[PDB]
Amino acid sequence: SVSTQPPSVSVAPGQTARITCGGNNIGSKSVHWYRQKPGQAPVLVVYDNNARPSGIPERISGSNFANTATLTISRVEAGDEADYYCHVWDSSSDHVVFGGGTKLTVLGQPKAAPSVTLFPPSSEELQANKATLVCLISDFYPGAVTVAWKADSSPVKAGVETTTPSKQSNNKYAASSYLSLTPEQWKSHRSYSCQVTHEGSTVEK
Amino acid sequence: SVSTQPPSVSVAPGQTARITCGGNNIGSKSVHWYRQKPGQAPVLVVYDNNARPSGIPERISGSNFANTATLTISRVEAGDEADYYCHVWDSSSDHVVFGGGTKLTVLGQPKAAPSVTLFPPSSEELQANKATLVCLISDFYPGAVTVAWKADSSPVKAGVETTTPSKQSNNKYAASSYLSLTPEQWKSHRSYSCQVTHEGSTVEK
Amino acid sequence: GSHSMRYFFTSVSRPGRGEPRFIAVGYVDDTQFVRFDSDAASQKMEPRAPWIEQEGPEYWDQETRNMKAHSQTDRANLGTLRGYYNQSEDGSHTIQIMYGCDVGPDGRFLRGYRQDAYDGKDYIALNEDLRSWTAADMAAQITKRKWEAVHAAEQRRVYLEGRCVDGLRRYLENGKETLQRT
Amino acid sequence: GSHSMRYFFTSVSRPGRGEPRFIAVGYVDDTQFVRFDSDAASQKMEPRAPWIEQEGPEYWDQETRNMKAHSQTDRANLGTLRGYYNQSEDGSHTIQIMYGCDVGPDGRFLRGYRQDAYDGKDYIALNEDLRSWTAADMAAQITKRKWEAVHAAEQRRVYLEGRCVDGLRRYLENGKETLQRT
Amino acid sequence: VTEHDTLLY
Amino acid sequence: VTEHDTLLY
Amino acid sequence: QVQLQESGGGVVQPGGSLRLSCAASGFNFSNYGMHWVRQTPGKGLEWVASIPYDGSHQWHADSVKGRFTISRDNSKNTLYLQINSLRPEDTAMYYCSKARISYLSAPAWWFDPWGQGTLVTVSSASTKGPSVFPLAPSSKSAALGCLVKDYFPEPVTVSWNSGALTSGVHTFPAVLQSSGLYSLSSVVTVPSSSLGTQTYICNVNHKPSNTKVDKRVEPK
Amino acid sequence: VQLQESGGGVVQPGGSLRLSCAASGFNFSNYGMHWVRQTPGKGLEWVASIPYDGSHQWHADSVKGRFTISRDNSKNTLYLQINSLRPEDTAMYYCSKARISYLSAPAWWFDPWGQGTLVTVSSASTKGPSVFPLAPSSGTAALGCLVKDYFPEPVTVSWNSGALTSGVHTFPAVLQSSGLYSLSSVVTVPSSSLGTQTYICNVNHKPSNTKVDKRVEPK
Amino acid sequence: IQRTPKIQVYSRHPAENGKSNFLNCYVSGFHPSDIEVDLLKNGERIEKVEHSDLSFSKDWSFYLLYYTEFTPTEKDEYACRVNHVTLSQPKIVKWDRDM
Repeated sequence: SVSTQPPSVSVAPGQTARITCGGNNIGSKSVHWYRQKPGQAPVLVVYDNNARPSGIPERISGSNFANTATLTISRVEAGDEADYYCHVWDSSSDHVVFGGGTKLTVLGQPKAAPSVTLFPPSSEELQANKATLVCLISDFYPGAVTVAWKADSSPVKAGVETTTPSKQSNNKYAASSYLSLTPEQWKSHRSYSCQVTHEGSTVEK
Repeated sequence: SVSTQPPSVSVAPGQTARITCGGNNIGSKSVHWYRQKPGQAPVLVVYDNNARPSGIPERISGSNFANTATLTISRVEAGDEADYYCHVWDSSSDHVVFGGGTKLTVLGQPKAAPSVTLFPPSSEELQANKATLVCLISDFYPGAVTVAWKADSSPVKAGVETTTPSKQSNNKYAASSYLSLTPEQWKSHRSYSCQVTHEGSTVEK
Repeated sequence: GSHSMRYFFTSVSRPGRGEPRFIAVGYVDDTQFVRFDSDAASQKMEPRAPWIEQEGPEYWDQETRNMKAHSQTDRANLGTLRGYYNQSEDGSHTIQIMYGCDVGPDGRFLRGYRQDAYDGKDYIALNEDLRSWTAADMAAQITKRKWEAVHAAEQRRVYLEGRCVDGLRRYLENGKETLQRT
Repeated sequence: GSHSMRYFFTSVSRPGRGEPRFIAVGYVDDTQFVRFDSDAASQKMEPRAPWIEQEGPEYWDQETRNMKAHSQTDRANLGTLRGYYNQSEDGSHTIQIMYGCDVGPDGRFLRGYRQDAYDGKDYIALNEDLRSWTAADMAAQITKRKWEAVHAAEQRRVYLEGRCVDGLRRYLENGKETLQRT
Repeated sequence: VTEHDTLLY
Repeated sequence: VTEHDTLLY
Repeated sequence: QVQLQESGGGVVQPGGSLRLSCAASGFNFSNYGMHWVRQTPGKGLEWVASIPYDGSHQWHADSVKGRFTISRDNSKNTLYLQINSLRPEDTAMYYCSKARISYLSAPAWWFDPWGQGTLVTVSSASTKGPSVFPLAPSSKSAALGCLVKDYFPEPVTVSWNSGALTSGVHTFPAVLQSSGLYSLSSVVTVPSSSLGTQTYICNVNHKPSNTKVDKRVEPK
Repeated sequence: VQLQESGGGVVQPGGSLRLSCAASGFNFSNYGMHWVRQTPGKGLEWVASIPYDGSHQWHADSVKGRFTISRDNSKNTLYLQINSLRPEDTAMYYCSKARISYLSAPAWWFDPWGQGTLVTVSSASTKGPSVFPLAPSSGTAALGCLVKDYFPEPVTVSWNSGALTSGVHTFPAVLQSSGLYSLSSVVTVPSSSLGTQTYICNVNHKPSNTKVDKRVEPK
Repeated sequence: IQRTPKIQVYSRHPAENGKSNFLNCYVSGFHPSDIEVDLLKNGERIEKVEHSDLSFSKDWSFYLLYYTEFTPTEKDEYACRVNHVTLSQPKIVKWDRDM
């Protein structure tokens, strides 16, 4: 019942993109694909492994064998930027199983690592019996980042909120991540660190 | 009578490319621009600094001020790969002055440094009273390389021949550079070196 | 009004010949577009309309195997029906299959079809429901109850509403000039 | 260098006869060690070398059923192929099977084999990669897609690398004098 | 588009 | 060792 | 011309009950199965429930079982999804889609087409003023801004020096903290030099609570 | 507007050559016409030009005295006369139409450009190629053949009579200053192919009816 | 069971002497599929003839169309011969200018 997709795929215009949908014995299931652009409903682009709907151009092709389904978009256009979900039916679960989704980015800009600016909890907020760490992430492309918090080389789970990236004026993406602490926990540890990952590489503060 | 262009410019697809045409008081001359793809004739793409002909798309814009004319291609396509020559008329020279040409590269591959294999003159050729150093350059992108020969940390001028790069099987580029020497000169110095530079970095053998 | 697509299969056993002869003829409305002749030197599904050969090798390689295998099946089906009817190998018999789908005025799905006939007489058929089979004679009941065992009512229903309607939809726009004339 | 083990089956249909005749001949290298003849009075796999009959009753009763049933299959197979080729029961046809495995100088696995032939003509055969089947004619393709559905590519591959390599290894050690002579 | 697979009687 | 089971055509 | 139209969604409070409806047109609705698939904003698709062409059975995903109940009215060509005991987790967009193949005894084959959907968001809602704290700049040869905590509803608007500063300004999206209250920050970069010379006042405006806050940011 | 060059080809140094550009699709009698050549692998280069009437004749310094450009207003053809051909004149010769009319001097941009004609001079005669083995480095090892001083183009290189293609890489030929071409062609293989496999490049130059099989070996 | 072929012989376009037309023989409603059809330029078998591919109608009865390029005159009379299992002797239907 677990089908896993890459988080995002970046491709140059006119090249050939490739989105995977891995799963145990997915080759024996009927895989379908939906493309969801921001603000719209999903659209079927490939059904039963390789078949294409009426309106879909032949550039987009399907695949499914052994344990790896593959969505292939040849000659990628700008209109191919969206999230892509695969669709199976787990017979032995009574659950229709979507993949995690893949944000396919057809870059018009080059690829830029993120600018991380970290703010400590303000003195005013500490005297309000709260503490909130503001980690600011800006000027990255494509728009897919992941934030990890380190309190003395140890991960931080709760108290973390993070926005979904959104387009700036210059069409790069940006998002924010907050870490709510108690003023004692901010004083308990000696330093806090914000880890932002973008295109495999990680930026910290 | 000297108007100078960069040798090659590589740009990501969909970005904004920019080719410069520097010259002493080129801002007061009327600059034109021509694009030449392999096997075809030159084509007017920008005339009188910035104006476009009928068929040319508006993405391509011109510029010329002070001491630098500039051709700008907004939203770069894959089909913009060609050589670009600027055009002035030297009033005080009776010579129309073309630039060296700029190979605008819209990369479909990533950028890979070339593989350099240097061969000494074979013993069989030595007994033919000839000596030819074969410097082999292959698997680079974009297709722009320069070859320099060093005979014991000293440059070598004549006797050098070098091919124009051409597309390989895998559509990377490749070229070869030969240094014809006499069998005596090959024995006179203790070491010879082939310097190939590609995209700012230099590799040797 | 509406549209349609039909594939017409015919497998005739040449007695004393190891493999029977096979002819497949595809029509969109009333304009043929594909051909697969067994005795042809091609061994490949040939185009027959001006708008179908723009479908690249993914299509000709597809359509060949799908009725190369459809011809193989009928090779064992003529031999299986030869055992159902207590008939001999000197006889020369025919198998005829017709399956297709009807789209509506708005690209919809309206009706599906699949009918089989052994020697011109009705054998097994598909009901409109696409969920029921009707066996004309007795030998079609050992094939009717054999097909409900593998849920063949569905896997034909999925081809009819899936690749058939999107094949017919794709052809009506690929040769939009040819197929809406008068 | 290398070694080998090969099993050789031959089934000929005696027309106007209840059941066909069967001859099974097993070899280690090129030194025969077992035989099962249908016309033999044994109805049991008989030894043919001096080193194979030290395998007790669990082996001879096993090998009997495994090719008693191999005869079972080929008897029902002659009737299947008789329906595939539009052929009559007056005809007498032959089926020949050879499957085996190759060990190396160090007990390794080198190559597996299985080939089927109906009337001396190649029928279906197992490639190098024990995953794909090769069908000589058409009638071997309705047997090809019937076998790819049940993963017969695997269950033949599992005998080759499972019991075959461990059978050949044990026999080359049982008759070390007989099987390494020159 | 012809059918992916077919059924035997 | 002969094969455990066999397949019919 | 298959058309699907969701409705009935909106903003509710936890514990309440909600009924979503999907109006269908462009096919014999009585012959096809229907599905509900929801999507939490910024996340993947998640299957909710599905119902065959007749309403015989009722398939539930485990994440919404017992609390949700799906039904259909074939005489009205309308699909319904009933949500009981709303929780913050039921906050998601709810798509309704029409199984391609007919008479499906189980929701196994692909879903074509999908409706645009309706949005269900639950919270302990009440209007609240935003707390504004100065995000002081670093002491290095630098950026500064404002932290606008725990307001509701959206949105706040931030300006600098009553709009006299636009260069270097960048406002970030608001998080929905676990309390149900939004939180926004907004910074402006300037020359490390000249911090002393210039005044820096972010002007947060939360019209929903009729709050205006002018907070000056300064180092140390 | 169409411009069509012709008259180029293969000439020998010292000779004289006449290029011609046929014009149609514009008032040829009212426009300036130009010749612009391009050395292979190099940039564009202006040769000579002539105003609408033929009054004057503008010459670049590299072809002055040797070249003379003319026009025939009655025949709608532009001519370029080459005297004392040299190897430096080896280039493609484009003809182009001054945009503006009645230009008394060739100052403004010229479009459109004809496809051009090719002028190449050499001490031409067919020659067999000398093949020398490029021995492997004493990981991965590389080796190949050096095909020196053949004429004309082309040579074709195969390895083991075509039985090896993987790792094989043939490079373009240089035109050395003598007028003879020179090509190398290599094949990389692991640093174990040298003690177990043979390696014979088979160069074939049909113009001289020469076939060479040279075995490559270390040291 | 068997059905005997109907034969219709006609030209592709209304025939006019000296202009290239096409001679059609359309056999339909027959069973089984084996049929032999020839076109005749004055009793001789016209060689450059192709046929359609075997399709069938509602009653499973097959139909084929054999056609040939021909330039009709007034003296040339063309015909179509169709032999079948249901036909003891080959039927011949000659091409009429007004049928």
